[PDB]
Amino acid sequence: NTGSLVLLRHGESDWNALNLFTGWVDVGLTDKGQAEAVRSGELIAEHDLLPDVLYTSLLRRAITTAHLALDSADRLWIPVRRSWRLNERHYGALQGLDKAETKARYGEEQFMAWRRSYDTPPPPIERGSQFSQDADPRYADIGGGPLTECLADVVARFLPYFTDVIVGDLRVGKTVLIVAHGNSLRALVKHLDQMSDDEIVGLNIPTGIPLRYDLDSAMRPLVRGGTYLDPEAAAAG
Amino acid sequence: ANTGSLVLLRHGESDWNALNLFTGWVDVGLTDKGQAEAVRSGELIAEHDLLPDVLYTSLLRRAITTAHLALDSADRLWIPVRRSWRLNERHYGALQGLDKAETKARYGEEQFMAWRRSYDTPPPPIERGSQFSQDADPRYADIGGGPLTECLADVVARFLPYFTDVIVGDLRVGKTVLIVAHGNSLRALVKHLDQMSDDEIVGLNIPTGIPLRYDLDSAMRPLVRGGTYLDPEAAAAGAAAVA
Amino acid sequence: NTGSLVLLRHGESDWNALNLFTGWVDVGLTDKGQAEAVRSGELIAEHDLLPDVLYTSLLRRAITTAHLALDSADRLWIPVRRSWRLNERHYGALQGLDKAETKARYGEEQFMAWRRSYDTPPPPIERGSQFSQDADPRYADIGGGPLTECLADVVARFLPYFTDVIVGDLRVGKTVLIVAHGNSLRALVKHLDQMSDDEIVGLNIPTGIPLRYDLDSAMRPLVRGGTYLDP
Amino acid sequence: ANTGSLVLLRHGESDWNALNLFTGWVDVGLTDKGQAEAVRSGELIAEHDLLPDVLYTSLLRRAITTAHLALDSADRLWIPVRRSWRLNERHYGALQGLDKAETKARYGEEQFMAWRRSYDTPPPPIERGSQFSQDADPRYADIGGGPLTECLADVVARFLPYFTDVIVGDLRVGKTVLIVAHGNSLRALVKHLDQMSDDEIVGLNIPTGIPLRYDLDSAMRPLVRGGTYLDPEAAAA
Repeated sequence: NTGSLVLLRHGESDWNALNLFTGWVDVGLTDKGQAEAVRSGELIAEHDLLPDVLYTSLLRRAITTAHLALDSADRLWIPVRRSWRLNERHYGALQGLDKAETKARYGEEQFMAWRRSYDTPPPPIERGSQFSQDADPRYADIGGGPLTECLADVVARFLPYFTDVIVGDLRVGKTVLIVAHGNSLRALVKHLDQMSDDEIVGLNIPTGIPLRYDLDSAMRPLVRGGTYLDPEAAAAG
Repeated sequence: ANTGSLVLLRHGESDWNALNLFTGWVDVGLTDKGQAEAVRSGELIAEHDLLPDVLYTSLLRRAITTAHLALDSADRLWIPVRRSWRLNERHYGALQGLDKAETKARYGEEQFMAWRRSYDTPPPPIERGSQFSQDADPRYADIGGGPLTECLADVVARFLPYFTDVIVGDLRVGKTVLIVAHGNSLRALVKHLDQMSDDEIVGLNIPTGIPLRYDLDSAMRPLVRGGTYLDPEAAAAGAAAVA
Repeated sequence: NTGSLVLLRHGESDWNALNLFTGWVDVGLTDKGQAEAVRSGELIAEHDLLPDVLYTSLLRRAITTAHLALDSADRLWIPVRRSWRLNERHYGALQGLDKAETKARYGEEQFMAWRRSYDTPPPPIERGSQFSQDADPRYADIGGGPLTECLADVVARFLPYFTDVIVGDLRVGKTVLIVAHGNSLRALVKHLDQMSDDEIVGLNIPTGIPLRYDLDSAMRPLVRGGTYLDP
Repeated sequence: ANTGSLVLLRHGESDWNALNLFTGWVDVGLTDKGQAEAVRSGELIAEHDLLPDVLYTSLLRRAITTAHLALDSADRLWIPVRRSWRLNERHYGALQGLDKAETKARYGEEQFMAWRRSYDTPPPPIERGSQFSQDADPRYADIGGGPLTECLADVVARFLPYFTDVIVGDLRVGKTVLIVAHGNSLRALVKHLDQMSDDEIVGLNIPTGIPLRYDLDSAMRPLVRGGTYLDPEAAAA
């Protein structure tokens, strides 16, 4: 068997609650976000999808979600690997700004572009500014990381991790759990279902509902778009 | 590189500590108070700028969650982690799941203290397949389901290969290593670091919640015999508090 | 402090002897190529630079070079990791061709652009052809791999391996040996010395002579262009 | 077809084998005869459709070079490799660097035989810092220089941890594993797999340069006790 691949997007963070652009800013989960993660773990267990290995980003809202999920699934003991390549998109100079206030100041057109352009990133964040990560030691091996990203950049930096590290696990039949972010999971779905640049821009992935991919020998999905474990909950839009 | 700092951390109160039951490999959770201890452990590591570069744990949720909580308060959640059965608590054999007092009453003082601490005599073997046995748990599949009981000598034998072949090389290249584990496995490590006698380690008590820093030389010999607790006062009192 | 980085480009292959474009074709070293690897090892040992870890490509001419070098340096026992990201540039449909046939097939203008461009790859090789690698199981996790590459493509797929794996070793003080290929090492030098797209394409890297890069905390060369270990 | 195949290979003639010297951890190389054995072993592997997915060796060049030549012939040079002292030949203590005559001279005939086939009695410890001692070799730093002598019981004891915690996991996910090592370390492994007595394993011969195949069940139990050589006709010679 090619192993099952389970994707999970973390739930509500503190900055989600404040309605701020977060990006690589390392904020925590709200109480609700923590409760969602626990249920995530129940769903996984309820559908007989116990992971053999866990992949996360370097961001605590994904790492804690993963912890809580595995705790509820009774699989805390399994191996885990973490990579910046699973991080959320870097939001550049938007990091720390209010979304509502931003939409107003620049309008819906610039807003939507910033949020949803595939090829065009926001302005670069200022090095060593309050909400920049360029001085964080976790990014020293990449020279502090990018100053901004668009989804096309996420795709480019995510995919090497997937092919070089995770695919190997699936190939030998392991069930893989990936806990990460809207943009990095959108990047992976774009690759798995071989989606176009404009098709991927309309893709929404809901929080806290595990998404199961059943792959073939070629790492090709058996079911395009995968299968959510709670379709009606997924279905909130 | 100059040799990395080694940090040892014993988890706090579990649900079975609270019910006074022998635990061993039974995979019980933490009490609210054991969780609070772990958060505090993290603060101490940070206030003493001992930020870890890598984490090692057992396969037991009370250590794993202790680790998560400490790294979160130390803001080092993102570091790599490795887990191994070789860091597990001593297996308590047929004592797993039984009340310590009730067991003391029935078997006697001397037998009770021999089981808990006798360096070379383990408790009686657990029944394969029984309610508090781990022998059929997949996580121990590659070791044939594991031992049915253990003495400290047993823990020392199965713990050290992991220390020398995995953790030491981290220390050698200068990484700050955090090990979050259990009473007997950490006592097994301390026995080895400080080259303690069988007789001496039986008396050693390691307090919960308080990180212990070892400063090692190039040959992995401690520069401070017995290491240094980040809260030496608490340490002395936790060393008492035990059980 | 930061570890030393030692770079080694393998010596003569069987196809170099016939002047054939090789790319990912997995051809072996000539006997001269082998002897050059042995000497490479002697030079490393002669300069007291004993590696703590080895990185190679998936191609036998580098793998064997590394084996012979480490043998002669008496550091055979060290950990080794291999990656397609360290492979030679894929030469697309030129793989297996000599110049003549290539200028014949593709004209002199493209022969030139394909030789000196940074951003123009050769034509894609045909899938399942005799000198294609798309069916090799070693490339299964990347869907068989690319069917052609320009230097820019090599830079793009090389650097993730360098930052995410090799720089970590360097940061904790290890001496790192990389045994690879003209263009993969060219890509690395581009990064280390921050060279321009225009300047990198004709950068020369001699075979069989180790190249030592002393770096600072910031992974920046103390010496621009490194130091060749040689008489 | 889920539990992977195990392929064991004992290197051929070393330069000290030619001088009839006790070698142990002394890191001598392969004779011309020895290399040819290696190359032929690789052809045998390929001829039997046994492509390795991963390679395990000792830290001793006679093994590592054997592995390289074998994989070269099988055209699997590119596969991942892991090396460990736990696959090393038995340490021969004070006998390292001695011939039979000089051994019988300073130690006597009575224990020469003892140290020959006693499961449990190691030769004398070698002098630390002496000419054929490895105690100061940096590759054994993490284990304090290593033991100063071994008996086969010792070898069994330090081998098995590596088998259960590293190699079995590969087998479990279906990989074909190639182990290239030495007489006493492969003996340790076969004693385990076929549950050989202490006294049984003393007279077990493993021929040099003939790959030994073990097919295993989920319990890591051989399907065929003793396994299957790839050149049966040559089993002893």
